Amino acid sequence: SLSTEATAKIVSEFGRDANDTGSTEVQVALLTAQINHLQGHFAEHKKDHHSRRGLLRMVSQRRKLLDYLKRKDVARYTQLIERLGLRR
Amino acid sequence: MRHYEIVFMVHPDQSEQVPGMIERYTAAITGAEGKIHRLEDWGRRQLAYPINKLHKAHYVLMNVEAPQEVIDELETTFRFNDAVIRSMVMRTKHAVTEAS
Amino acid sequence: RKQVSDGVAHIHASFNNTIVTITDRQGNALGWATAGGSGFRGSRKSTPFAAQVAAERCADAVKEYGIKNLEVMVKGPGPGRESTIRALNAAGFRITNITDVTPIPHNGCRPPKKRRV
Amino acid sequence: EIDYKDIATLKNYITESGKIVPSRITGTRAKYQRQLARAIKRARYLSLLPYTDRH
Amino acid sequence: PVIKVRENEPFDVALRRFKRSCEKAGVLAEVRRREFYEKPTTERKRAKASAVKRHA
RNA sequence: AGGCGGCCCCCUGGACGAAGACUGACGCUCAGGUGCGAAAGCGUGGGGAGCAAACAGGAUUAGAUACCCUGGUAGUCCACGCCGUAAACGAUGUCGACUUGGAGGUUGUGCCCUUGAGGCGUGGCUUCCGGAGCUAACGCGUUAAGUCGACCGCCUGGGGA
Repeated sequence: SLSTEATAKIVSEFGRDANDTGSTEVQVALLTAQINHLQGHFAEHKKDHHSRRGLLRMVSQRRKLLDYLKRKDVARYTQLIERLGLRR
Repeated sequence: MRHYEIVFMVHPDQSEQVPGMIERYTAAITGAEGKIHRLEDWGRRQLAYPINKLHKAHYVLMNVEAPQEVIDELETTFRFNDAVIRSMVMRTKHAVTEAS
Repeated sequence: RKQVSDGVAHIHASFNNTIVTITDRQGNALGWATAGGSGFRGSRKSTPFAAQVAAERCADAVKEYGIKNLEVMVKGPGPGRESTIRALNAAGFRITNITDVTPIPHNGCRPPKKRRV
Repeated sequence: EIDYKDIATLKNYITESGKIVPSRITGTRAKYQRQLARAIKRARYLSLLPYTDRH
Repeated sequence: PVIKVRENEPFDVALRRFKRSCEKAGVLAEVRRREFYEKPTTERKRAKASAVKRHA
C-alpha cells in the first residue's frame, strides 16, 4: 500500500499544513497515491483479485469523495480532480 | 523504521567467516541509517538430527534497526550464501537486547 | 549363519494378520514371518495367539544366525503387536526400551470413508 | 516456543519419535503452542527437533 | 524408531511397553485415515460429531 | 459473510482499552443500481501422491447394473473466466431506546501493600441457569422469542408446480 512516510507526504500538501489529514485531498491523494500502487501490484499478479476487492474500494471511495467534493466547493473541487487527474 | 530479529547460522565448518561475515552486515545496516541493537555469537550448537547431513551447528543472531530493503537486501546475501542456511525474521515491537 | 548377536524383529501387526520381520542393523532383513502365514485363515488370522504363534514361527529361523540381541519394531493396532512380542518373550530375549514408530501425517492424504456396510 | 533456537525446552513439546506432543497435555498458552510449530516445521531445515530415530 | 535390547531384561517386561509405545497415536488407527477416500465435510462434521460427543 | 489454522516479509483490512482536540445533525434506511460471493463442473495452459465418478474385475442374492473386495476415468494441486447456486441456520431483516436475575470464559484496562497466583472498577464479545413476560406450546427469556422509534423484505388451503 503506502508507507507512513509516504502517508505523511499526502496530508501536508493536500491539507492545511501537515495537520489537515481530514481534508479529502489527503485521503484522495492518499487514495490516489494508493490506486496507482496497487495498480502496480495489480499490474503484476492479476491474481490478487480479492485484494483487488481492496482495489475497487479505493476507486469507488475515490469517486465518493470527489463527488462529495463537488457539492461543497467546486472552486476547491475542480482543483483536485484535475489534481488527482481522473474524468474526461 | 521497523525493527527486525535476524538469526542465522554459519555451518561449524564455516565457523571462521563469522567475524568476516557479520562486519559486512555491520556495514550493511550502518549504511542504511540503521544500527545494531544486539549481536551475539552463541557459537557452535548441537542439532538433534541432520539437515540432510551432520548434527550440531554454529549459531549467530543479530537485531537490526534498518529499512526493509537492507532487511530485504540482507536476505539476498543469505539465499546465495550456502554457508548461511537459514535466517528468518520475527517481529519489531520496539528493539531490545537481553536474556540468553 | 555368520553370527550377529544383534538382530531386528520388525513387527507388522495388521488388522487381519500380524507379520514380524527379522533384520540386521543396516536394515538388511534376515528373517520374517506372519501370523496369517502360520495356520489361521480369514477370521482366525487376526487373533493374538495367532500373532503369538506367528512369533513362534518368526522367532525361529532367525537365531540360526546366532542372534543374541534384537531391537523391536512396534506397528499399529490389531491382534498382534502384543501376543507376538509375548511369544518372543518365551525364548529368553533382552530388550532395553520400546519407541513409537508411527508416521504421523501432518494433514496429508484425504481421509477414508467409513465402510457403508 | 518464543524462538526456534532453544530446542532444549522445545523438546518437552515433542514425543521421542519427533511428532510434536499436543500442547493440551503440555498446556501452555493457546498462542504459545503455535510459536512451537513455527520453530519446528520451518526450522526443521535448521535441524531443531529430530524427525525420529530411523537412520 | 530404535527399540533396544538391554542386559538381563526379559522380553516380557517391555511387552507392556511395546503396545504402550505406539498406542499414543496408533500406527494402524491413523492408517485408518488413508485406507479409503473421505470428503472433508466428513471430518468437519467428524469434528462436529466428535465435538458434540466431547461435551460431558 | 461465505469462508479463515504448519513457518517467515509487503501490503490490507477490519476490530476493541485510557485521556486530550477537532466539526457540528454532516444521521438510518434503499426501489433501481453497484461488488463480493461455500461446494461441484466446465472452458482454456500446466501439473500431477491420494486416490475416487463413470467405467472393468471378483463376491451375496431368486435375483444385487449396490452394499462386501481389486482396479479404475474424470477431478481434486499452479494461471485466466463462466457459471453465482446450497440445511450460505441461531430455520432469529436492518438500525436506535428501556428492563429482575443467576452463574462462568475470554479479551483491554485503573484500582489494591499483587503484602501472593489475589481484592476492588471501568469496556467488548461470548458460555451455561433463569424473574418477568410471552408464546399453540415447544421454550425464549438483558445478545429477548418482555416494553418502544425508521426503512426495507414477504404469505394468503392441498396437489398440479
